[PDB]
Amino acid sequence: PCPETPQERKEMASGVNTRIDDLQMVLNQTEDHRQRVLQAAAKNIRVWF
Amino acid sequence: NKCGFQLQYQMIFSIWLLAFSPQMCEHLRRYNIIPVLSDILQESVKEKVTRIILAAFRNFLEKSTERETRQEYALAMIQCKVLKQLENLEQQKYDDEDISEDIKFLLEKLGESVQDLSSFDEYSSELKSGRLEWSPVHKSEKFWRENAVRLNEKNYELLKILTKLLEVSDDPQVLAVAAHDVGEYVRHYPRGKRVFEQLGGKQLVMNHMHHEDQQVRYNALLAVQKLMVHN
Repeated sequence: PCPETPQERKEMASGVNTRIDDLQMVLNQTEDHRQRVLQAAAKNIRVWF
Repeated sequence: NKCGFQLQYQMIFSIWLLAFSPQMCEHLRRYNIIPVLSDILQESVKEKVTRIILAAFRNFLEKSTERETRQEYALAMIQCKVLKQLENLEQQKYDDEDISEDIKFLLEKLGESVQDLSSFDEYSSELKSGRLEWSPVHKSEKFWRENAVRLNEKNYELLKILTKLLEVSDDPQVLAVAAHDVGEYVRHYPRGKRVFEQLGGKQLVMNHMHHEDQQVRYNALLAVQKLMVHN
């Protein structure tokens, strides 16, 4: 979609910018979580096998 | 004291005999035998020990004087995680029909008690009393799937209570339970994403994501991912 008035444009642009930043933070956190759990797995994967 | 196999069998038999009388079963609850009994059952593999423990569980769950005591025993077993052990034993095959019958009865009673706990009234009472301690309802897939809408009851009173807990509570277990509940609500009812955003739960969950306790942090990350899954 797209805005129909400049007020709507500003509002939705600010909203999408904030949501983008939030999604970037969540992406980084989830990637860090994946890295940590995979490191823990690799620490003992051979012994598990 | 972790005595020998014969001593363990004799003690288990004594407990099973004592459990026959309903009054003794009700009175013994103070000792909380179920945890040690389940630990012994998991650790040991003797067929005699397993049969004695299963028979003791059947006696405890059948001779209980009151449904309240029966529910307490079932909850103790579920928290001790005897359901998985019973399922594994049932998957395993034995000879005597007594063991199979005891396993089936114990599994049926445990499942019925799990459903009773998963009843939405239990969740409402736990939220009212601040009993966010990873109860079976907090993870029951059917409960969240078929009762997430009820979370909006009392003009979103349940959601307001969850938000207040997530904001004020400092107990890591309580915070993690609240975050997991919020994530479950979001996952089971997408329409509630707007309600959560209006309540501000998104900001609180994001803040708790970087909380000191890793146990709370994991639940917060899961809830945040669930909330941000879809626009």
